[PDB]
Amino acid sequence: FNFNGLTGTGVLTESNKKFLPFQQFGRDIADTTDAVRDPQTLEILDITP
Amino acid sequence: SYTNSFTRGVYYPDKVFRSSVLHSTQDLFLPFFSNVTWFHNPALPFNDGVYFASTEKSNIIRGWIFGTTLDSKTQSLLIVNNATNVVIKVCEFQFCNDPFMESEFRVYSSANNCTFEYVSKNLREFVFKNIDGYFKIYSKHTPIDLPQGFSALEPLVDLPIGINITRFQTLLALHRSAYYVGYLQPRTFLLKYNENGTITDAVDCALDPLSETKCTLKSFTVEKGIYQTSNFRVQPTESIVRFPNITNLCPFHEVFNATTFASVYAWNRKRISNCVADYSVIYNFAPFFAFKCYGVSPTKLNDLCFTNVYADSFVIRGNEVSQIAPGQTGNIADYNYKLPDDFTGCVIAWNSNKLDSKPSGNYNYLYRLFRKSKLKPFERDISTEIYQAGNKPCNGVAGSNCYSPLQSYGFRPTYGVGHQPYRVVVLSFELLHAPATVCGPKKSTNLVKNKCVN
Ligand SMILES: *[C@@H]1O[C@H](CO)[C@@H](O[C@@H]2O[C@H](CO)[C@@H](O)[C@H](O)[C@H]2NC(C)=O)[C@H](O)[C@H]1NC(C)=O
Ligand SMILES: *[C@@H]1O[C@H](CO)[C@@H](O[C@@H]2O[C@H](CO)[C@@H](O)[C@H](O)[C@H]2NC(C)=O)[C@H](O)[C@H]1NC(C)=O
Ligand SMILES: *[C@@H]1O[C@H](CO)[C@@H](O)[C@H](O)[C@H]1NC(C)=O
Ligand SMILES: *[C@@H]1O[C@H](CO)[C@@H](O)[C@H](O)[C@H]1NC(C)=O
Ligand SMILES: *[C@@H]1O[C@H](CO)[C@@H](O)[C@H](O)[C@H]1NC(C)=O
Ligand SMILES: *[C@@H]1O[C@H](CO)[C@@H](O)[C@H](O)[C@H]1NC(C)=O
Ligand SMILES: *[C@@H]1O[C@H](CO)[C@@H](O)[C@H](O)[C@H]1NC(C)=O
Repeated sequence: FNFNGLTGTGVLTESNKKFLPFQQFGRDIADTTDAVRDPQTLEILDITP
Repeated sequence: SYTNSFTRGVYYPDKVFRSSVLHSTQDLFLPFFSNVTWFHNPALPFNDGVYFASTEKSNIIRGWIFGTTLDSKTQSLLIVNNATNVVIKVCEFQFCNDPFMESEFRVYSSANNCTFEYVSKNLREFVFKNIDGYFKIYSKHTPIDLPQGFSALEPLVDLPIGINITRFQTLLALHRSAYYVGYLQPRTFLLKYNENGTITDAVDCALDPLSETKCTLKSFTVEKGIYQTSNFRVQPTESIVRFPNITNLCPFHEVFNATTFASVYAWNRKRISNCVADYSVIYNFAPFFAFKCYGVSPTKLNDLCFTNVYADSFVIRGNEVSQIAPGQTGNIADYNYKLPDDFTGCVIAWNSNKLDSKPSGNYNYLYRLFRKSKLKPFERDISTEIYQAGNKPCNGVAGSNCYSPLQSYGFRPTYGVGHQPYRVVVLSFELLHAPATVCGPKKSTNLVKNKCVN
């Protein structure tokens, strides 16, 4: 996948977290991308390996 | 007046959600418990970002204006709000030095070359910063001299302008019918994130030992113990450069001053050894009708040095000094003394009319004016054979078409400037391969004690 710059690989899944309405993606402790927001529909999706 | 922030001017360093995670950042922040100006207005600086709060149920604060000159001849930003809505704008303006029915806007008087447009109690905080041609604006919205509390500021805008900024102002709505300014520095903070992802508390890793400990542990609660937090290193001041003497000063007072100089055709070459050279005695010596350095700097002579320096001497006529120079032609710079085209020394010459000239003639200063081939750079010839101009052998006797090549100046005291005898001393500098050679003297940095530095 590529989300307007974020390049990665994995399974995408519907989320149930709530970003603040200016945050694009979420990170874990140890700093790995684990959630994104879809630019077009603006919904949060988790990224599992 | 001045006031004290308590914990104010915290903004989300960027996107990316986040929850309970005492996350540590390095950025430009407003340090805790700072000295914020108070205003009840003038041109301020920018220098690195700005915190800016305000308060009033009416709306007296009606935007800011930014830039370097706040006029034409350079570009600036303008952010305004009439009773309608915000108006960002980027042109070259002409701003009132004091810019500010319900009729208004005596702000500027020019709107040229616009490169960006846009149109459309209370405490209102703003953080303005300007990095890589982007002008970022964070802002808040908390309603009730500042008070005391924590409230993180959320990003608002992003403008890819490119504009330079060094100054800014404010805009107010007059009467016809309170604000602060902090500055931002590079600090390191420890932000506590809620489970919804909002910043609820922070620690200024650079305040009191407790905050430096919280920063070192990356937490907001330290349990009892003892923690190594940093290091203490005394600071050294000044740099004392010690060295050895050098006594032996340049024997320049033996070449400039000898009782007699040599003639041009056979000049004297006195080569200088490895010592210390003091040019302060020649630079402040005398009138010096001519003193032109070509390679080395005449005003900074005391800062360079080279392997060996050479000093020549002769006595040439008055109007011929202009031929002792790189790339000249004449009876002097072709047969007697030629300077190369990559010369590096300094040529100097002063008048000596009252010493080397006697009445009834002084025939002891010669100059050769007949040579078969022009001289190569820095060669000296002392031959006195008869120059033969024609086709008939003369076997070494004066006569017709065979002339003697050595002739003498008729130096006399009743001459005009341009025929009186001038003395010349040409210096040359050279660095072949030697590491430590003749060099100028400096200042023996005094040696201090009981004080570390350098
Ligand atoms: C990007 O464009 C798409 C369409 O190209 C937008 O999708 C629309 O979303 C709304 C939901 O509010 C639907 O009612 C429309 O029917 C959708 N249009 C189509 C063609 O499917 C999408 O919303 C746009 N992105 C954003 C952030 O608004
Ligand atoms: C070159 O030699 C002359 C003397 O021939 C020096 O002149 C002396 O200058 C000092 C200082 O002014 C006087 O005390 C002496 O009396 C002078 N000598 C005479 C004979 O009067 C001159 O100083 C020398 N040049 C240098 C650079 O030392
Ligand atoms: C802020 O700095 C000024 C500079 O002179 C000083 O007079 C003033 O006392 C300072 N204010 C505080 C709160 O330290
Ligand atoms: C508010 O100011 C902007 C600045 O140019 C202007 O364009 C706008 O027309 C103003 N509002 C009204 C109602 O005129
Ligand atoms: C900016 O305005 C001045 C005066 O109106 C003009 O001379 C100049 O050409 C303008 N800049 C550009 C890039 O055209
Ligand atoms: C801003 O001003 C500095 C002055 O030191 C200048 O060197 C720099 O080029 C300016 N910025 C831009 C984008 O030209
Ligand atoms: C926000 O946080 C509060 C307290 O941390 C929590 O009770 C609430 O469920 C969260 N989500 C909201 C308000 O949408």
